[PDB]
Amino acid sequence: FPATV
Amino acid sequence: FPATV
Amino acid sequence: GAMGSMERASLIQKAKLAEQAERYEDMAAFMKGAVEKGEELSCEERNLLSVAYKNVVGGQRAAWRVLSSIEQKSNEEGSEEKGPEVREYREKVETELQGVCDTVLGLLDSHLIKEAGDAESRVFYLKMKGDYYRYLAEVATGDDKKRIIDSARSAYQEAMDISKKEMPPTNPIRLGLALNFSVFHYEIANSPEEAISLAKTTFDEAMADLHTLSEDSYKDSTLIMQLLRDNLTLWT
Amino acid sequence: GAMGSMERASLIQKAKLAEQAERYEDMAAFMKGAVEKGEELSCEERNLLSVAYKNVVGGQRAAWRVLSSIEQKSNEEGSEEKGPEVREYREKVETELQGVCDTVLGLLDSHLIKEAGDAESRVFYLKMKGDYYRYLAEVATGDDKKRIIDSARSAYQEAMDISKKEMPPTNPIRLGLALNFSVFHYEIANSPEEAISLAKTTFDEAMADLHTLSEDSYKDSTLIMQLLRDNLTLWT
Ligand SMILES: N=C(N)c1cc(-c2cccc(NC(=O)[C@]3(Oc4ccc(Cl)cc4)CC[C@@H](N)CC3)c2)cs1
Ligand SMILES: N=C(N)c1cc(-c2cccc(NC(=O)[C@]3(Oc4ccc(Cl)cc4)CC[C@@H](N)CC3)c2)cs1
Repeated sequence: FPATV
Repeated sequence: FPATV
Repeated sequence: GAMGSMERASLIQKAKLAEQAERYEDMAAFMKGAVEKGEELSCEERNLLSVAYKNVVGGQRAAWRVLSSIEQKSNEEGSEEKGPEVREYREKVETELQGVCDTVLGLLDSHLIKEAGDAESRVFYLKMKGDYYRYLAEVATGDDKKRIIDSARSAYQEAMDISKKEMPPTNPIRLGLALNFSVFHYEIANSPEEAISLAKTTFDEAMADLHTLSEDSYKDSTLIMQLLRDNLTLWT
Repeated sequence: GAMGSMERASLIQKAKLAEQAERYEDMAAFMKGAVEKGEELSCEERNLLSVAYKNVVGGQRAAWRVLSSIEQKSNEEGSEEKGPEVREYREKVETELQGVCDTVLGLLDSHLIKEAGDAESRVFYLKMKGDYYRYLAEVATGDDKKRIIDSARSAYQEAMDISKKEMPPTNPIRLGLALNFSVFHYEIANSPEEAISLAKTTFDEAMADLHTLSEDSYKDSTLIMQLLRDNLTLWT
């Protein structure tokens, strides 16, 4: 999964 | 801490 | 509100304790109680709120993905019927996830966003609003899925418009908003080219503004820039 | 019982799903529902029950330790009074922990232990009974602390007596019981010499019986023997 903050 | 199972 | 009898300051103190204890459900409950005192949130308090619910919903999302994976396999050609249990339990986790999202969206709508006038608070809350509609979108399958997606898009877009007018390109809130809106494009809106364009443009505009920053601000900005690059590497 | 309307087999299925999703509170609730159907538990089912509650109470214990540490520091000479919040929140976590322990002990008393006639089930349940009284002992400070300790000791002792009569020295339940009773001696009963003696004697008797085992049974037994050695290395 891609990075999110 | 010591090991327990 | 079961936190209605506790002092605001005690709720914030206990949220920090809950964080140290990795008790994020408690942390979220304490911060919900603090929000419901009705006062605006400071920068630290906004981040306590976001950290708590991000951890709670993050675990729910991970569980939902595991269960959805098992469910799809049980529906392949050749699988042995196992009955309704996988669907039921996936639905249970999904409903709890939707509840948490609705709770957060409710706090933002009553009344955090409407009282948020400074860019750092308003962009932060609108990013959250996009994020929690995005999590709802991840599990949506019905007559409402397009509207949920458009609610996420609209919140992110308002946050983006404010951030480009009111914050420098290295502002970590601006960067994190762009990171997440880019993921929305890639994973929710079926717009990988928009996702890639946004991540790349955000990264390049930030790079050109790093020279203005202190060492500590540089560390904060370059951390999120590295996440943008990580996603770009994943996608190209 | 909120699980009263669900099929026993569906509860067991969902416990396994909850495990795959790392949803151990759900797992424990499903297995409590299964126990409350009133039937004896199979070997697999007993381990689902123990895995679930061990994970739940393990997290509570870790949180309690963090909070107790913070609380003791706030009470050192020179600390700035922070009010009742650390104590209150430690008490909250402690009460939830005691509730989980009481729930498990209740399941064992109604009526798992009294129906358990085979050594593998009876020793397993009495070990659990010792374990959950031990967790209660870890947080106990009042008129009851000695009695809680003696309840743990008594359960472990009955389990030990059965295991020495009815199981080989390499049986993993026998080994895990001895491991945990040894930790009880060291950490709860202030009997480090008994702890060390028990771990060493258990290890040596197991070593001498490994020659009787298949490759798969050997792997199971030597894993727990390594935990005994790990503790002995910690303590000497
Ligand atoms: N956990 C706590 N007690 C507190 C945290 C904070 C606090 C205050 C300002 C910024 C931050 N940044 C972050 O959390 C991280 O960056 C963000 C987060 C949110 C946004 Cl929109 C943008 C960037 C640091 C880097 C991590 N890879 C991702 C999270 C934390 C105050 S208190
Ligand atoms: N998680 C599940 N779905 C299931 C687990 C089991 C199952 C059945 C028999 C033994 C085990 N052993 C264990 O768990 C471990 O050893 C034990 C556990 C309990 C006791 Cl008293 C003794 C030894 C393996 C080694 C680990 N370091 C500690 C746990 C698991 C069936 S189903």
